[PDB]
Amino acid sequence: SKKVLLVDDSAVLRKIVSFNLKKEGYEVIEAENGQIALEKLSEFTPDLIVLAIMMPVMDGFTVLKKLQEKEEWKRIPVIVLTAKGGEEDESLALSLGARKVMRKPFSPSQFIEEVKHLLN
Amino acid sequence: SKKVLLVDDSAVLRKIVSFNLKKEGYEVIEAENGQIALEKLSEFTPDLIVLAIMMPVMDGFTVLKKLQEKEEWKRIPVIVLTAKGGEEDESLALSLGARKVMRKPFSPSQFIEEVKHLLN
Amino acid sequence: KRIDRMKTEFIANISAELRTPLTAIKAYAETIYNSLGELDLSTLKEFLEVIIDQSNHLENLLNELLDFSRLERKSLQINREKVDLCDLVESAVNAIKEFASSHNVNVLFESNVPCPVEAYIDPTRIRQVLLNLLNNGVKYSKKDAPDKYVKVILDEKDGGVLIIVEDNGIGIPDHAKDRIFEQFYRVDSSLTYEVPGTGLGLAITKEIVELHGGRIWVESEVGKGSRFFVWIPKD
Amino acid sequence: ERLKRIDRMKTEFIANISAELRTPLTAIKAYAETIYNSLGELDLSTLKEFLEVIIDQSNHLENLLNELLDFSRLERKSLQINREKVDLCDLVESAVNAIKEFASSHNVNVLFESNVPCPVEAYIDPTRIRQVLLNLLNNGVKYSKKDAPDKYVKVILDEKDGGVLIIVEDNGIGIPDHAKDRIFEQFYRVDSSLTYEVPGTGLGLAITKEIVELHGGRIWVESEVGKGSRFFVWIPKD
Ligand SMILES: Nc1ncnc2c1ncn2[C@@H]1O[C@H](COP(=O)(O)OP(=O)(O)O)[C@@H](O)[C@H]1O
Ligand SMILES: Nc1ncnc2c1ncn2[C@@H]1O[C@H](COP(=O)(O)OP(=O)(O)O)[C@@H](O)[C@H]1O
Repeated sequence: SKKVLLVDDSAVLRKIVSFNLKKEGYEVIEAENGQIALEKLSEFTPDLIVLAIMMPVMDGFTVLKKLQEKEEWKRIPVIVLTAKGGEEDESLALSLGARKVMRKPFSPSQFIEEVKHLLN
Repeated sequence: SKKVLLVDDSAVLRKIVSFNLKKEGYEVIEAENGQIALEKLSEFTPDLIVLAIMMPVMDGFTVLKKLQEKEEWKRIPVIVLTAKGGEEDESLALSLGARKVMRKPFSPSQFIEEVKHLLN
Repeated sequence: KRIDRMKTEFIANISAELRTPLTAIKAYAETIYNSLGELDLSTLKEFLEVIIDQSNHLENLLNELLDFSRLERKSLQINREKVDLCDLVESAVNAIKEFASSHNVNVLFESNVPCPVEAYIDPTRIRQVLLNLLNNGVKYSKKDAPDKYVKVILDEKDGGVLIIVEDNGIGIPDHAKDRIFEQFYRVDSSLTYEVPGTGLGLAITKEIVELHGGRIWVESEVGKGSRFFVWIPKD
Repeated sequence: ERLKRIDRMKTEFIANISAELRTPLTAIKAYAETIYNSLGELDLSTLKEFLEVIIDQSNHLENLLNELLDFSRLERKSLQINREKVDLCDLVESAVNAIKEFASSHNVNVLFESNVPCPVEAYIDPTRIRQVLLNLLNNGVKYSKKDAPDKYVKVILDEKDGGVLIIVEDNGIGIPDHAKDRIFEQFYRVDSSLTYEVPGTGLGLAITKEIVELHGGRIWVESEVGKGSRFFVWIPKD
């Protein structure tokens, strides 16, 4: 099955996003902050990364930047799922290599379309 | 067969309170504002009135005042269910003859306990 | 005075406006949780949709606060395109239909020119100006009248497009007309006490209009109604 | 000029309300929609769990709206204080329990010591002192170290200067010197790389200081960056 790395500091949010991904048959690996996410890339390569921005220890803008700095990691597609609503926040994330930026509060069924579109 | 007059300008709010009162076997008559509520006291005497404060046409403070000014109306117990949080708001409502003031957001099961207590 | 008194009023008003959808959220959620044996399937679903729709309204109110902070920071940018305003207005009209029905307000649209009315604007942002005007038309509508309406009128004037939002609501006193576009300003009267709001909508709308190179003004008479005029250059 | 006295802080304040409320709202909406669209794929156990999240996230959002309300009430001077004879010891334990889930979600241990035998009666408003203690305990969680195996917040009760002295101590991020003078001001939040993700409005400590002063007491702080902080709350016995 496709494998998703889900990166967010809210356990309540990881729970509901994971529920919806596993409804589609995906496997899900969770990380509580950006540094934990990059640690788990040493034990696998996901088909997709779902990334928040405002996390302790390492934020999602630093994650996106480090993803481009390593040959292995640079082509994993990333959807950014964030409360940062600015046009400027979205632009910065896309310029850092995010494939799509989705705002919070989000619709779980629109989120899942975008996940499927990127996986296929 | 206990009869409750439910007075609030929010259809959404009336719907949920009504659902909870009907789970107990009470009947419910609804009014969209204070004036309509006083008009419906022409056709029946409720065993209880659940009353909001901030309504157009006639507010709940004016309702409570007019309820004391008529012999037939003054003994019907009133629970005030309101978003007005202040201690001064509550004191005013109690001074105007309300039996109990409950804040919003509210617990439906706590609200039903207080309803039951006033009815018995 | 300046803003300080209005700031404290503003803070209390955020509390009040958000507390209403939150009350529905919490009561409906707790009811489902404690009444699972006592709900039929139509009712369960309806109660879930209330939660969802009330979350949506709360979300709109948060987006107002955000957009305002973004304007006080000149970060809010605009991206113009060629939009059929007839389509944009009809979409806005549809978006508010349910809110208007809950207050018994009829929502009308007339174009004084033939449609389409292509014009060079940011469609998201003008949709947002129209929704603030249409919402106020509902919020400040008469309290008990059988013929309450908000009408959008489209025309082409002075180079640009003129958009009028007309209502037969409560209207606005003379002294207040100058100030309604000010951040945090709200008319306080026995005809507005129950109506939720922050005083931010028209300050936001004025800033968006001005960013497009246009202006907005008002004509009102108390007890009759109000007309909000929005002039934006065509390009 | 002190135009931004409040003005730059006000804009910031507005943006911070939006952010802090957006978090619970995202959960409410995601969980409600998921239930709605998944009635067929939810077992009863999960249905109930997802409903409890909606209810708990609503409750957090309600707490944050009550902060905005209470701050406006203290500005208008309508907030009143009603004293009673309360066992502070028991009041602290109750606060500590109220914050256990939130502390646990950040791996923060919450402790209580009394330097005096107990009960420790004092003539104070129970609701209002609860709210002081919750704001200090919340801040000890929120501003706790990012990655440490021994994070704590500790409430210490003593009887000093013909009053009660409540200390809330943590081993969190600490507060720099320039910031120390200003943390009790309405809207003030330390902005650093160690606080960027932490939600808040800058009203908690302004509220707490006002409640404390209505009781005829005072609140002050001691801190060192990288070590932690101690908040001191002195309230007269009667
Ligand atoms: N169509 C209208 N009729 C009457 N009064 C209006 C209308 N639209 C706006 N107002 C007045 O202008 C004030 C500012 O409106 P706005 O900035 O949208 O804020 P809010 O709607 O939150 O109070 C309102 O409080 C109200 O007094
Ligand atoms: N225990 C603490 N450790 C470190 N910083 C603190 C602590 N408590 C408060 N602060 C700082 O004081 C500021 C003001 O706190 P408060 O008024 O509670 O508002 P908020 O918590 O919403 O920012 C916080 O933003 C933070 O910088």
